[PDB]
Amino acid sequence: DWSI
Amino acid sequence: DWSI
Amino acid sequence: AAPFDKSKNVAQSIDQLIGQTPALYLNKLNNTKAKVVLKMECENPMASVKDRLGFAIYDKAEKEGKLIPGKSIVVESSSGNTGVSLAHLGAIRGYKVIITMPESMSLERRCLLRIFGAEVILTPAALGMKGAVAMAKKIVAANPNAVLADQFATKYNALIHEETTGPEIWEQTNHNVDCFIAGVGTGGTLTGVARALKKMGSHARIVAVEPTESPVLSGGKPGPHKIQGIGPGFVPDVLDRSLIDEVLCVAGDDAIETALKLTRSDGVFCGFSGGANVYAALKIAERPEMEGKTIVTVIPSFGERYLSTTLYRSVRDEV
Amino acid sequence: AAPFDKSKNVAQSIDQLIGQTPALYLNKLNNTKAKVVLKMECENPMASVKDRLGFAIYDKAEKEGKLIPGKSIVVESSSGNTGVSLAHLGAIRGYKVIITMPESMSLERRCLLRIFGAEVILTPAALGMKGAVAMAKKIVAANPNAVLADQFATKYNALIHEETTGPEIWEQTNHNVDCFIAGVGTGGTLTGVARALKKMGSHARIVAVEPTESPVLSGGKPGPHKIQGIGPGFVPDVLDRSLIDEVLCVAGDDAIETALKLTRSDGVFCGFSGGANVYAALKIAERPEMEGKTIVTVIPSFGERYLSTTLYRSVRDEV
Ligand SMILES: [Cl-]
Ligand SMILES: [Cl-]
Repeated sequence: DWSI
Repeated sequence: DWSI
Repeated sequence: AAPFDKSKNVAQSIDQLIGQTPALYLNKLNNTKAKVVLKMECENPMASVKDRLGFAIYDKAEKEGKLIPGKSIVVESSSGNTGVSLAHLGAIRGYKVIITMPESMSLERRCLLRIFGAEVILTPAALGMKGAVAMAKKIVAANPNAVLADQFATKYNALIHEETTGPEIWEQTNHNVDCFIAGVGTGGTLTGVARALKKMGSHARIVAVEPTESPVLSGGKPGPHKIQGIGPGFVPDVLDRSLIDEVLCVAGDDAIETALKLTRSDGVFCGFSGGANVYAALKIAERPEMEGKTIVTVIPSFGERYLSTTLYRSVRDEV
Repeated sequence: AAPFDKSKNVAQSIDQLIGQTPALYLNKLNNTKAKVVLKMECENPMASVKDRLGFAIYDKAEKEGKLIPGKSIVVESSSGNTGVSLAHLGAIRGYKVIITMPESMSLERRCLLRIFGAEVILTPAALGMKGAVAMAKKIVAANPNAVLADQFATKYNALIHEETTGPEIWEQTNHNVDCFIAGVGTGGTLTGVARALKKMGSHARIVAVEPTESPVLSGGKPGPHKIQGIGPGFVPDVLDRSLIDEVLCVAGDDAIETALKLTRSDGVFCGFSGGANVYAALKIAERPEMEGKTIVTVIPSFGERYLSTTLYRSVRDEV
C-alpha cells in the first residue's frame, strides 16, 4: 500500500 | 567516455 | 500566485518555478467525442504536484509565524513525492527535514531524499507505513521544535490548489470545464480545484478517483494497491467530500496499462496515478452525454521516478 | 518559435512544451560579485536540452521533405539524452527509431528507450561507443529508408538554439549578457546561442567548457572522462570555433562536487554537465573584471536520470  |  | 511569466524573466529562487504548469490535449489516445485536457503537474521543478504542497507549507507556515528557519524541524512520514518536495524545499530554506519510511523501500527513494540532505529514518519493514507514521508522530510529540508537515490535514493543501492549480486550469481552458477528475491522495488537488471552479461559476462535475483494490471513499475496505500517490486507506481531512459528484474506481492494472499506452501514443511519461487519471478521463469521455464537452484531469508526476517500480516491469522484462 | 505562453493556453501536442524554459539566478552558491543566470534546460518535457535538438531534426527534416512518417527510420548512436529525445518524439510522430549503444549500458538507459518503443541495438561491450557508431552507420548505409539523426553535424542543431534558446536568454536577462558559458557536446547550444547573441549586438564573451581529462578543443588528446553529455573526443562539425573567446577545462571531479553542492545550496538537481557548467561560471565570476557583470550558463539535464551513475555515488555510499 500507500506511497504519498 | 562519451555519452551524448 | 502572483502570475510570473517564467519564459520571460529570471527567477530569484527555484521555488518560483513551482506551479504555472502546462496543459495538454490528449490526442492519439483520445478516440472519443469529448476533449480531454491534461494538467501537466509532472512539469514542476521536482517533477510532481507535491511541489505545490511543499511550497504552500513552508511559505504559509513561515508567514503565519509557525516555522522559523534554522529552528523548526519539518517531519513527515512519506515513501513518495511529499517527502521529496519537503526535502528539496527544506534544504533551500534552511530547515532540517526528517522523513520516515519503512526499511524495505528502494535505494532510489532513500537516496533521492539524502541528496537534498534530509534525515531519513527507516522504520521496521514488518510494520509497514503504520510504523513510519508512528515514528513521525513520536518524533514531533517529543521535540518542541519538530513539527509535522501534516499533509493529510493541513489547511494549506486545498488552499494552494484553490489559489493556483484551479485558476491556471480556468485560464488555460478559456473558462470552459465540464468535468474535473483527479485521484485523491491527500485530496488537496481535487478539493482546491473544485473550490476555484465553483467560485468561477463553473458547473463542472467533480470526480474523485480511487483504486478499486482500496475503495475507501466508495464505502469499502482499505487494502494494499499499486496506484502510487493515491488511495491512503482512510478519508483525509483535507478532502471536502461535499464537493464530489462521483467517485470512480480504477483498477491498478488499468492504471498501469494506460501509463504504458500514454508514452507511446502521446509522449506523456508518468506514474501509476497519471495512468489511472487518464483511464478515468477516457471512461467519462465515452459517456454519450459528454459528447463535445471538455474533461480536465491531472498528470501528477513524471515517469522517470517510477522506472524501478511494477509500473514499467513489462518493459523491464521485455528488455 | 513562435512564442506560446504555456501557462495560459492548452498545447495540441507535447512537442509544443519543448524550449521556452525558465531562467534562474544562482544564489546561495554564488559568493562572488557577478550575477550568474542558469538557463534551466532540465525543465524540458523529457528533462534535457536534447529535446530541442530532437524536435528540430524531426520538424525541420519533415518540412524539407527528408523525413516521411511511417517510411523513414531514424537511427542514432547514443547512450545519453539524444537517444532519449529521439525515441520520445519519434513515437509520437510515427517514426520507427533505432538507437545503438554498447551491451554494457545500464538497464535504465536501455529501458527508458524501449518505453517509447524505440528499437535498441546493443553492440559488443569491448568495442565501446566506436562499435555503436559503426553499427548505426552500417544500418543507415544498408537501408534506403534509414537515415542518421547525425547530431554532431546536422545544420538543424545550432539553428534551433539560434532561433529559440538564444532569443529566450536575451529576453529573460533584459538584453544584458556579459558572458555565455556552455559545455560542448555536439556544440549546438554554444554555437546557436553565440550566433543569436551576436546578431542582437551583444558583446558577450563566449566560453566553451570541456573535461580536463579529454581536452580536445584545447589541443590535447581524447580520453575517457566522467562528464556525461559533453566531451565527444573530436571537434563536432556543428561547433563553430570562430565564435569562441575561451575554452575552459573543468575536471570531472569538480563537476561532480559542484552538482552535489548545487542541490543543497540552491535546490538545482542536475547531471555532471550542469555541475561542470556552474563550476566554470563561478570560476569566471571570481575574476575581478566580472564584478557586477551577468554571466549566463546552462543546466542541461535534470538529475533524476543520473541517480545510478558515479555522480551521486557519494550519497549512495552514504545511504
Ligand atoms: Cl503520476
Ligand atoms: Cl546536466
